[PDB]
Amino acid sequence: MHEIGEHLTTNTGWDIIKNRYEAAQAITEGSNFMIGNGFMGYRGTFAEDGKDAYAACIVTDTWDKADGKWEELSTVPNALLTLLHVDGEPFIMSEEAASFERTLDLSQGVTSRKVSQRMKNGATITIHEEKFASYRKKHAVLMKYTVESDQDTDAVLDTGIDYDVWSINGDHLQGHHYFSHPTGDGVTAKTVSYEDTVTVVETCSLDADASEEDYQNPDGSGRTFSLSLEAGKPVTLEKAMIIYSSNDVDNPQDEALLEAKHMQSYEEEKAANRLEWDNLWSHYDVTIQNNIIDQVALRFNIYHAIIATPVHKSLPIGARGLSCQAYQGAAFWDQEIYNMPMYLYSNPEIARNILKYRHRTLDGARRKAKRLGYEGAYYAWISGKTGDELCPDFFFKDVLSGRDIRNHFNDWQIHISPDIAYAVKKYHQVTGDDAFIRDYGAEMIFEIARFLASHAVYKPMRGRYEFMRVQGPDQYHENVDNNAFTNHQAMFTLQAADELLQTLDEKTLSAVKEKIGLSDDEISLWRDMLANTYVPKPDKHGIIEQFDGYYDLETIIPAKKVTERLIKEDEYYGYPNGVTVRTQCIKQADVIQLFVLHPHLYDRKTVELNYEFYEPRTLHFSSLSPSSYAIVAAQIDKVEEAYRNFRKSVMIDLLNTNEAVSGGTFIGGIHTAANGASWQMVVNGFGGLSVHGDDIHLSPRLPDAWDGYTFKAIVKGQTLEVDVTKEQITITNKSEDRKPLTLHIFGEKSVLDSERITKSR
Amino acid sequence: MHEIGEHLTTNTGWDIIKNRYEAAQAITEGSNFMIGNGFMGYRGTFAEDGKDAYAACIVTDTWDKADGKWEELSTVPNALLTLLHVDGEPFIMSEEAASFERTLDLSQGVTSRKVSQRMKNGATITIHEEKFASYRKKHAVLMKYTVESDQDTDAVLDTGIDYDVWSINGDHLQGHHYFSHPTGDGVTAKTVSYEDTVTVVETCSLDADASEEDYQNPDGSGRTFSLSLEAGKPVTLEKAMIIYSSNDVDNPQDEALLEAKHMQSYEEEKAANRLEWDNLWSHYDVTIQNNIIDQVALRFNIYHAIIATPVHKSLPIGARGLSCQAYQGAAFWDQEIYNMPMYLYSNPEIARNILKYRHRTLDGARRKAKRLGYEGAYYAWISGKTGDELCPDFFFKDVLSGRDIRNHFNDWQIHISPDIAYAVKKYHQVTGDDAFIRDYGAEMIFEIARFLASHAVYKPMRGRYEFMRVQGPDQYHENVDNNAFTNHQAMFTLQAADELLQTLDEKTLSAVKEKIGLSDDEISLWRDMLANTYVPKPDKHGIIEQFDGYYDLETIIPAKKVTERLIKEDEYYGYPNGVTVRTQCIKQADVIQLFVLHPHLYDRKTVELNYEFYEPRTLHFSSLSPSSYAIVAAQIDKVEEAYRNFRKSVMIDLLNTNEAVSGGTFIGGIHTAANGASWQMVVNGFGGLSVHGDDIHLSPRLPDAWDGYTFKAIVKGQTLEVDVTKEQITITNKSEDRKPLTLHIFGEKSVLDSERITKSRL
Ligand SMILES: OC[C@H]1CNC[C@@H](O)[C@@H]1O
Ligand SMILES: [Ca+2]
Ligand SMILES: [Ca+2]
Repeated sequence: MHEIGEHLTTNTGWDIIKNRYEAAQAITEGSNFMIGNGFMGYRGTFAEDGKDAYAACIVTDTWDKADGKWEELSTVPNALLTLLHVDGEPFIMSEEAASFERTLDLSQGVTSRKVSQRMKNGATITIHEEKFASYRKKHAVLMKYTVESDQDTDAVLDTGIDYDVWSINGDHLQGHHYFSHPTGDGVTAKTVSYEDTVTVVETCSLDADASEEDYQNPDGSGRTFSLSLEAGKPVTLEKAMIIYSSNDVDNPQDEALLEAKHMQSYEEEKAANRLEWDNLWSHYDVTIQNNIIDQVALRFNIYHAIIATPVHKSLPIGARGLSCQAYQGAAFWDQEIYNMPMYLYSNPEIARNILKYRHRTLDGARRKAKRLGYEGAYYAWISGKTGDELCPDFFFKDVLSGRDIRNHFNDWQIHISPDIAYAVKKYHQVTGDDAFIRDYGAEMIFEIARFLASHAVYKPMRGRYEFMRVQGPDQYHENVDNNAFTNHQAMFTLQAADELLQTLDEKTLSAVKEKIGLSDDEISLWRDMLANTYVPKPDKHGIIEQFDGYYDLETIIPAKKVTERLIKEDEYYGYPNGVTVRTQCIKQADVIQLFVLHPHLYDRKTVELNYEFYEPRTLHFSSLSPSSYAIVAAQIDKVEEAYRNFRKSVMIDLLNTNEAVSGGTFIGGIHTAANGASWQMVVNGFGGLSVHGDDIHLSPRLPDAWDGYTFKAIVKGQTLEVDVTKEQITITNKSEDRKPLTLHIFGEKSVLDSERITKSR
Repeated sequence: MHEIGEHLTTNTGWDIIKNRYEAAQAITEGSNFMIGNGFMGYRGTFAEDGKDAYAACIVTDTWDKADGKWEELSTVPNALLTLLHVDGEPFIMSEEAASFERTLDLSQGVTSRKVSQRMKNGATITIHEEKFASYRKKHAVLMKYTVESDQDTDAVLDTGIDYDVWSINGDHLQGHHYFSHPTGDGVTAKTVSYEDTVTVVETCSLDADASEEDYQNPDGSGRTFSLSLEAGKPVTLEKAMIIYSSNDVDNPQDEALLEAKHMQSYEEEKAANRLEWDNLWSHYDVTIQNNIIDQVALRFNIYHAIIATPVHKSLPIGARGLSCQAYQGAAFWDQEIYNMPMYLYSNPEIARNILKYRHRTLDGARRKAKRLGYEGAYYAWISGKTGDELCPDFFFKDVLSGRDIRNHFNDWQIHISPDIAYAVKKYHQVTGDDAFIRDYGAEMIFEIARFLASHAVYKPMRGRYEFMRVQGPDQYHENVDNNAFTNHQAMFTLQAADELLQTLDEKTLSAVKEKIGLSDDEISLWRDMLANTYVPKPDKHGIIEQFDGYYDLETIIPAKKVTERLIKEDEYYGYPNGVTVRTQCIKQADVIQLFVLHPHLYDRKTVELNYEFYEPRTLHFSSLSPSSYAIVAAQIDKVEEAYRNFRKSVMIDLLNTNEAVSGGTFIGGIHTAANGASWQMVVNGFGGLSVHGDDIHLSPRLPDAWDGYTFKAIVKGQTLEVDVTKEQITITNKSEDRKPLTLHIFGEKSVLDSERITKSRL
């Protein structure tokens, strides 16, 4: 079957196809149809596109703060620009093109166009274009471009490097220096802020006879190939674009030239990329039985998560990946809570490396905490190269007055720290990797524990500790006390810290305590807090108050009615005076997020009552929200409702359902957290996969829209394949060598000794 | 020496005279020339004026919250409305009238108008009118209205009760019930929120022969008096307006009738009122020698504070007094900090009664604290009858969008509470009234310390207590930590509590400890706070940081430059996103306010450096501001600057230098804190009067604009008269039973003991 939406289809469940051109959606399409490989993102634009169509190659570890405010990745010269003129007429996409198809091939990250258009001289031109960012050679993105006419004609093919590229917050590169080489052009420039060196090398190759002349100017370089096309005789241009910076290698210019020198042909490079992708999908593919739309959407999200994940160096997964510069190519809490689970269970070394990135940027967290008068590690809200805070104090404008507003993402949204500590401990429970904990995880958890202890306030008349003046996952509400989510996360951290102290061997403990100056007095403080911290809990109707006083704010159900108070659509809705501030309308899961992370902590009736309470109060105006509600709905017998949220989360980018711009800030691009959560929705949500103590849990649910699903999950080195249909679950232990496991299925103990177990439901 | 400013003069230094009618200044003229007596305020309007001219009579203890949001005093039917017609033509002030003067006579709280205008039929009519609110008979305001023609002519005088009165936040009275009685009309109504009964009675007397005809409509009642005026023969109308509510007496309609019955003529009632005023002025007058402008401004200010102060019942001094409904007829911190000092030193029973008001409303402070998750006494920001918070969460609007903004005046501005414990202790030190402390004060101070201990946070890794997320006297900065003023006030309270714990008799201490459930755990928390609370102190430059991180906000000097960033003039300047928020611009005294309250705490050089640092960062956009800078400047050798601030301060109402309106809320009216502060600038400021333990201090300074000043202050029961001239200070003990006193003068020496000493001021 094939109809996904708009004018979008899939033929194989591995491909997304868009069969009408619409200039207005350029941007959503450049994001949705992009390619990349963790090193770069190349937007899915056409060969003749420049800044006006939002062409961009975003490159990791090119951070730059040219405008004095926003530190973000650089967009680099585009070595693939290719314009076609036919008898002096430019070939420009018409919404009435005789014939247009665009395809993203998820199985191998190859993005393509096939288009035919009648020119003014009467010739019909067909262009076949395809591009991929090599997963084998991370520094290379490659193009094959084929033009054919149905009529003998004069044409000009103009190809080169465009320096005049889209950059959201200023040009990041200056002092461009042209150079040539045996197969094409080069340019080397330096970054504006830190004067890092960036080189882009173009290779060029044309399989037809032509009059070629070069040109160089301040805006780009390239060459013009003058041809007569013969009717029905195709001409093919192959290109490679290669990027290196001094943050990658000592000599980027030469290393880029050396890369060019050893480049194979397009087809050979594509073959090797495909091998890489075969291996990627054998780790990550999740099958949904008999629902090809949902199968492709899931794969579209997973693919985006993959190409956004750096694996070549210790780098963050950006909250908009490498799709554009939005969100600064930087790690948010999204990285651990939304993007890490798929890796954790499917390829744990990547999860381990996510956390090693956080160990490596601990000094940045230490500087932020110190600068704000705390101790320990207060991780950055927005974390780039070093872990120093990239989130400005002034993220948004009040679009009514034109004045900056001050939001506290960067200094009151403290849960980022114990979120990380939570992820360390999960990584440990899932994998059994004690070494990670000894060499890295204990130091992190101890420093995060120390931070919590320096933030908390002790209230002597109440005899308890509290967490005042924070911002929780529901972004809209700032300056709240005892956010339930935050207090729970803080307690989890302290409990983990105490376990480690009582559980590590004395030589590890001594080395760690010594490294960070951990004293007996700090440890007593922690254990006093363990026993005496206020933690919001279910009240008499079973409801956990989201923060102190939340119950006193205006009830608005359905939440969305609050939009009637807006004066401009692009207002920021939250602090300090947005329409939601004095209301119980929340942006996204908050109390519900707590159950996603601690699914065994509250009984199912409590979860259910909180879901019923909070969901109608929830705007879902963050891409992170629907997946979190889906995961919880699935496990409290709200399976169809979970499915509808699944649908909302998986289509966020494909069907273009969010806003691009808010409070004068651009917030669009590919939704990486959602991309990552697509997997969790199937595996932890419907499947109900969790690891509690050394207990493994499954509670498979199934929406009516699907006949089944099947996924892989690795626990403690054992690879389990879980197959779920309407009447049964089967768990099979692949694993070169099996150890036995005890599983809890719908709460009942069952031993997976042997290879396989089947149970009804 | 005539000229104050606008078109304002004084003739004797006891009167304010305005000689141009200015319709556009209605709000200001009506406040400035009001009358009152602490039970009501009656705005300085003309007898023909109504709602459109902002006529109003504001009556204490008639609180009402008709709009669901603002609990304010009622304006009540106006029993003085009087329109004149002359051969059918109504008499209406024209800005261009043959001649006009209005006069407020401060010696006896009598406001008046004289006006002539030529009418269409060629007659020139002159109206002399005058009113006072009786200080002998607090429920009565009286009018004498005289009319004369230079030409025989028919006329009609229409007088009665206007129901259709100015109210800021909706109609507060309903169910108006018309009645008649021998000497005129009556109307009884009920209040909307609490259904208290309010009656107004009108008495009326005309000394000419006239044909009289009553009317009653749903907007009011009255009578026309048809007359035939003779050239040069005046006709006089006398009225009394009498008001009682069910909050004053069980039977207000009967009690109003009874007062009507025993009302003497206007002249008799005026003589009795003059007598009370003789007595008031002999308690409060402060002389300024050879500067009649400053002399009259001073008196204008003290007159306003006196009439704003209820002395008939345990009620608050409002922050706009009874001049209009603005600020709710209610006690702010202004009451203790700005209005009490004159009473403390001139008539301490009023100072005692102010504190008894705070004691009486302890339960409201206890409800507020409990409502917000605290313990003890969190006194209301805006306090009315019971002590419950009357300040809304949404006080102001963002005028750029029309939406409400939330300001935390009501639940982060915590200093109100230690301000009151401050005031209890100062009252104790000045009077020696140990009984007050035993029966009222100790309980208050204890509850306020218990509040502060529930507010404080302990920071275990810093090993100290802090006061987080407050708002200081500088209203513009909200959500600040460790406001200096606040933490110093909190320490002062904890210290007064610990002194009581250590010095009251066992019996009194047990009764108080038991009444409030004061445990020993609480008491060691207080002592632990005293040794371990963070208190911002002078830094290496001598500067005390206003609140944590204040030094990191934008420097703008002079502060007023910030106003260039305004999009509208009437935007609220402060929190959440006003022009001052991220700047060091402050609304009023804050660190400087601390020196005002604790003038012996830090040395002179520290005070000086803080003055120089903070003054140019200060907008002075609060009427509280200049008096506090005056008082400090005076005493660190900035006497002429002190005197400029004195001038800004005493002219605030007279010269109408402030706004009326800000962020969609009406904040105009008479500036009662400034009124009170006028006294302190002279006495505490130039005079340097303070009490430090058992030490009486004086440091008299003299600005160039004055040849001298003279004032009285009472300290530990002894009435001292202090005369200041260029070269000497004369102190005479005017007590009926003299007892000897120490006295430091410029930090030295003297034991008074004897009727009169003269020291060199050199
Ligand atoms: O006048 C009463 C209040 C007005 N706002 C600033 C406060 O300092 C003051 O008490
Ligand atoms: Ca819903
Ligand atoms: Ca100044």
